[PDB]
Amino acid sequence: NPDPNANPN
Amino acid sequence: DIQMTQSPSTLSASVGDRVTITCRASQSISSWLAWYQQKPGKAPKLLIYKASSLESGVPSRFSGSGSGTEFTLTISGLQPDDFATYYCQQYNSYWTFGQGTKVEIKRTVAAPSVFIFPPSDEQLKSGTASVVCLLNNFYPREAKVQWKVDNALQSGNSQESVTEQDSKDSTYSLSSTLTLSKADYEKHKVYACEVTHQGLSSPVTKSFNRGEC
Amino acid sequence: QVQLVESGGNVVQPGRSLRLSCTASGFTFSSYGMHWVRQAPDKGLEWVAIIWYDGGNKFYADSVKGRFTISRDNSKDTLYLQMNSLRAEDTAVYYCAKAWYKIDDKYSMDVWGQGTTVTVSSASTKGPSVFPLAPSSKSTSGGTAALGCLVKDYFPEPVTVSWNSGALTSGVHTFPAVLQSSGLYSLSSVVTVPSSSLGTQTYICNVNHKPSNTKVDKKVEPK
Repeated sequence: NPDPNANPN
Repeated sequence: DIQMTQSPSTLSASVGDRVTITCRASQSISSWLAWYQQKPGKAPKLLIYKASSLESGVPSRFSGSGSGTEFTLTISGLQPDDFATYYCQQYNSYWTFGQGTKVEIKRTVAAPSVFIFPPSDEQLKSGTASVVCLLNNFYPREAKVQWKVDNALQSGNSQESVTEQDSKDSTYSLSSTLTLSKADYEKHKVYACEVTHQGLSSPVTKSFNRGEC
Repeated sequence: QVQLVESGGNVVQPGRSLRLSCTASGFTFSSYGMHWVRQAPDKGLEWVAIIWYDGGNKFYADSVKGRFTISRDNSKDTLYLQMNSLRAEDTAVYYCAKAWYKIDDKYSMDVWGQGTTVTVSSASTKGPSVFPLAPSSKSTSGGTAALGCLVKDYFPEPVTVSWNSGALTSGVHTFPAVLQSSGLYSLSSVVTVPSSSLGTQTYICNVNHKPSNTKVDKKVEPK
């Protein structure tokens, strides 16, 4: 769903 | 995908110089570019993020610049700790790295010392023959090695290996190993390795005759 | 300080599976996403997968889709990479990297682990054959003589080579191993010694191959 380069933390 | 391409592949510089590594992107990545440093056997280390921001604990001699498709990593006043390989990485779409740029120690041109070793008698009993050509202590690294058996050029039966830069004299060494069966080795006489290098005014041929001590 | 320790790298045959691990310490593991990145001379640095802090969202490189499965157990501070139906091109050093927290729109990775080595091959474990590289008129120059040993047909990496149990270091060049079409590795180690001492000095090459428990000493004499 989210952008792969978005915040994963 | 987005492909990264660095330039040059290998850079020669001395302590105190200002070096420049260029990274180029296949499409516009805005400023989403990171720079990493890696030393042989060790993990990568983050140097620059978002094109120009310096990671904490990184010396001020590292500066980053660029935007869109072309980027540059500059190291002013090169220090001994900086001789390593530098990668660029885009993080605009997934994560893809460049091929890497190795910063090596620059020195005077040094022609290789070419030596050749016939196969031992112990190996021949195993039905195999390995002939070793040795290029010792040369600079720069680029060197061409060809094998000739009875003056016939060989193909697809040799392998090469090169050392890293020496810590004392900053030279390279290279070994070329020609592998033949015992049957093929005994039906030929002249085995030679022809070496082309910048430090040699002309190609050098080191040869031996089979059976001569 | 952030600490990432990889584990699980081993020799695996093509078509088989292998699970890597990455135990972390020095930070709150459950608070960060994690990446897997592999390195090999044929591929350079290649990103593999990323997983969110909670283990939900995962992404993969195209070439590993359908074969690799990334997961995490936050109650153990461990990251996993399940690799299935491995291929020859999966041979590399595999790093786990912590996602960074430079607050912006796009994110990447800051701290990497030390890596773990995966070798995909069907070769059987084999100790090396050591052959002398004798000095002669074709290995000598003004006052110098080159000699060495040929360490051929072993698997897997690595092999350690010394001369006279480490007392001889000057002029020694041990080359990186090359992989032969047989699937076995091979390397040579040479040393430059004075010509005047050729008759009296003893030069012994020491080869150690722990995977096969092989220890060989070979005296290198002129022919």
